[PDB]
Amino acid sequence: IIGGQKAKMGNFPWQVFTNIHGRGGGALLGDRWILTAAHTLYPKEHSNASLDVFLGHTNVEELMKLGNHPIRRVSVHPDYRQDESYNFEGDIALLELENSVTLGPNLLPICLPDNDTFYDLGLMGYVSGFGVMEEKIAHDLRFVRLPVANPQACENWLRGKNRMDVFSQNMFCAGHPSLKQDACQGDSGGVFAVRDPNTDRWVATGIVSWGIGCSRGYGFYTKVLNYVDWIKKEMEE
Amino acid sequence: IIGGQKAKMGNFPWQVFTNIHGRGGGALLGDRWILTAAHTLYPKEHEASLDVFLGHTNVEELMKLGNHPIRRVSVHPDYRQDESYNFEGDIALLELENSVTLGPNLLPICLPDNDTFYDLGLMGYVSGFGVMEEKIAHDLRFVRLPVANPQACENWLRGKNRMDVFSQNMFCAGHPSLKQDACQGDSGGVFAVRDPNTDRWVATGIVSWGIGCSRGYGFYTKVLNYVDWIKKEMEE
Amino acid sequence: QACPQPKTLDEFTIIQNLQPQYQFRDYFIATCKQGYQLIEGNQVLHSFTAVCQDDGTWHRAMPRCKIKDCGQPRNLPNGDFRYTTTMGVNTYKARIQYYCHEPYYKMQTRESEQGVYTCTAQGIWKNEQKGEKIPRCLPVCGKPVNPVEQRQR
Amino acid sequence: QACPQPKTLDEFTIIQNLQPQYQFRDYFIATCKQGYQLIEGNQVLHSFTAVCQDDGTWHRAMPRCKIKDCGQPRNLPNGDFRYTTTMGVNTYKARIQYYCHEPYYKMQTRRESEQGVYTCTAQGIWKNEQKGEKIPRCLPVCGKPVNPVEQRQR
Repeated sequence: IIGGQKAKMGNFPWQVFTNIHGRGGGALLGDRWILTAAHTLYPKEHSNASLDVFLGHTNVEELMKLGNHPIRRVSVHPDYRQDESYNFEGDIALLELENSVTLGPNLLPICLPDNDTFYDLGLMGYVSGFGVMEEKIAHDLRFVRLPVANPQACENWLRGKNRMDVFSQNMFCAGHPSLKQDACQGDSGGVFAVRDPNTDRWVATGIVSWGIGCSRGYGFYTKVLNYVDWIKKEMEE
Repeated sequence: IIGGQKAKMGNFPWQVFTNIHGRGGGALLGDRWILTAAHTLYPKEHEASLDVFLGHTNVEELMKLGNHPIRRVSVHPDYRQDESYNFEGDIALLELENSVTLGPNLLPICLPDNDTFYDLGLMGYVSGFGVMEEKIAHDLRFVRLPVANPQACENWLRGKNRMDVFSQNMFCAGHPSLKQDACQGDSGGVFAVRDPNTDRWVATGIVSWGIGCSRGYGFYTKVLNYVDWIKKEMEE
Repeated sequence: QACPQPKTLDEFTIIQNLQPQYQFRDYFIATCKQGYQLIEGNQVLHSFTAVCQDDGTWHRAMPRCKIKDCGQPRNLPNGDFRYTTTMGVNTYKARIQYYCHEPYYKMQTRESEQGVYTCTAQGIWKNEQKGEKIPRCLPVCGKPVNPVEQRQR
Repeated sequence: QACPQPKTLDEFTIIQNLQPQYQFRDYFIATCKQGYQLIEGNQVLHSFTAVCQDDGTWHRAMPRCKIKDCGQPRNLPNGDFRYTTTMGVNTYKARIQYYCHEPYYKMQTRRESEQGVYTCTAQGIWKNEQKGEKIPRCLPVCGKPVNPVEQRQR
C-alpha cells in the first residue's frame, strides 16, 4: 500500500495474509472461508507453491506466530485464464480452511454486497494490505481510502496508453492518476472495502486485481457483486 | 386353543401376550410393533391398561420377563365397536415405547405380499394362550388349521340364520368337523403360514371372531388387505 | 395362598389397577408420576412387573421412583448457557437459556425468546420450538469493534 | 541476524520448502506424512509455524509427529466388530469388520458384501470405502424362527 497509514488492531479484522508465490492478501468470510484473487494462486508470469495463510493480527511477525491456517480446498472461478497476460476476467478465488477460526475483536468476516450502489461514482472505500510501500517493505498492515472511479475515464486512460487489457463489466476501477494512494506488490487478493453509509456494515465490493504500475493511475478490481451467487454456491454446506 | 399342543420355546417367537380387557394375543412386527385385533382394545361388550408381555411360552415366566409399555395405539378406521356382529376392520397396531432385543425366543413375523396365502386348503398355525377344551392354559399352545372355502363358510352361517358381516377383508379357517380352534384368550394372535417356496413365516390373518369355539369355522382379519395401512402407521 | 398387598415406598410410585386380593399367577405393574423413573439398586428400569409365585411370595421387590435427570446440557459451539433454575441442577422441570458469544456470533432464528430449554418428563432437554436439537451460533459479518469510521449519535 | 537450520526430531515430520539460510522475519511450516499428527507436550496441534526472531532464535521449539488414532470404533446397535488387524489397535491403517447379530438381525445393504469393512484413515477417523464415516445398520429379520414347527431340510 502506497500513501497509506498503519492499520490499528481491530480496523480490518477480516484481513488475511497469504504467502503462496509471494505476499498477497484476502478477506475472511464466515468463520472458515477466505476470498482472494485467483492470480494469487495461478500467477500470470510464473518455484513451487504452498498455501500459506495467516490471520488475526496487523503485525506480520505476530500474524506468523499465531500460526498458519491449513487450507482444505481451493476454488478458482471458471473464467480465469492463467495463460492470458492482459486479461484478469474472473480474478477471484475461494480458500476453505480445514478448521474454522474462533471469532473475536481482532478476527471477524466481511459481508458480501447485495446491490449495485456499492459501485457509484465517488463512493469512498478502503484497501488495507501488507504490500510494498513507496520506498520500503511493510512489516505491518496499512491502508488507504480511495474513490470509486468513472469507468469511462478509466477506459480513456488505458486508451491513452494504447493498452488492450480486458476491462469488463465484472471489474471496476478506483483511485485517480492524480492520487498517490494505491495498492502495490503484496496487496493483491485483499478487498476493496466499503462501509455502507445506511447500515454501518462493512462490505467487500472488490478484490485488488490489476493495474499499470502502482501509484498515480487507476487500479482495477474484481466486481465482487457479480460473483456473489458463485461465492454462495461454493460456501453451500 | 382347543385340541392343540404345547408350543416349544422358539416355535412362535413373534407371539405376544396381552391383558387389556382380559387375556389376548398379538404378533411382533419389526422390533417395536405389535399387530393385534381391534376388539382386544375396544370390545363389543364391554360397554384397562395396555399390559403387553413377550419372549416366552410360559405365562408366569412371560410376566417375570416384565411388561413392555405402549407408546401409541392405532386401531383401523373401519372397526365399529358398538355393532355386534360386524368385525370389519378388526385390526390394530401397538407401538412399544422401547424396541425389544431380538433373540431365539423373540423374532417378528413377516407380512404377506400376495393372494396365494389364502388358497383353499393351505395349512397355517394359530398359537395362543387362550382357554382349552376343559382347562385354563398356562403355556402357549398351537393348532394347525386349513384355510377354508369362503363359499362354505357363507353356507354355514346361512344355515344358522346369522347376519354377521363376512367381508372380502376376512377369511375363514378350520372346519366344522375339526376340534381344533382358537378360543377365549386367543383373539389378536395371528394365523401364521409357512411359505413353502421361501421357508419364511407370514401373518396372513388375525384371530377375530366365530360362533363359539370348537367345531365350526373360525374367521380371521385378512392381513394382506391392510399391509399398506400397517406400513404407513409403522413410518410416523 | 395369597400374596401380600403391594407396598409403595415413596410418593411418586403408582400401582396400576391395585387389586384387593392377589393370588398365585396374578401380577401388578408399577410406574411413576410424570418425570420420575423406576429405580432398583443403582439401576434404572423401563418397566416393572411383580408376579405372585406359588408360595405366596412376590418374585421381585418393589422398586422406587426417583426424579429424572437430563444430564449436562449439550455444549453450544460459540455459545454457552445459564440456569434460570438452581445452578447445576439437571432434573425434571429444570430450565436453561442458551446464548451466543455476541456481538461476534448471533443465534440462528425462526418465536423469541427461545434459546430456552427445559428438562422435560422424557428426561431430555427440549425447546418448545426447536425440540432436542440445540441452537446454532453463526458468524456476524461487517461489524468491527474498532472500526476506522463509524456512525455516531 | 541468522537462525539455526531447522531440526527434524523424527522421520514423520516434513518441513515445507526448507531454506538454506533463515533470517529475521522469515518462517517455516512443519507438517506430517499421511496418517500422523503434530504433537507438542501431550497436546495435538492443527498446524505449526516457527518465526525467526531478531535475536537469532526460533520463537518456537520443533514439535513431533506421531501416528493418528481413530479411537474406539462406535458401537453398532445389535451388532459388534472384530479387528482384521492387531487387536485393540486403533491407529492409522487399522481395519475392523462390523457384523450384526445373525440370524436375528441382518446388515442393511447397497455395491455389496466386502460388507462392513472400516479402516482408520489418514484423516484420523473410521471410514468404509462406500458408506464413509456413517456406521452400518442392523435390521430385524422376520419369519425365520430358530426352532420352527416345520422347516425344510435336504
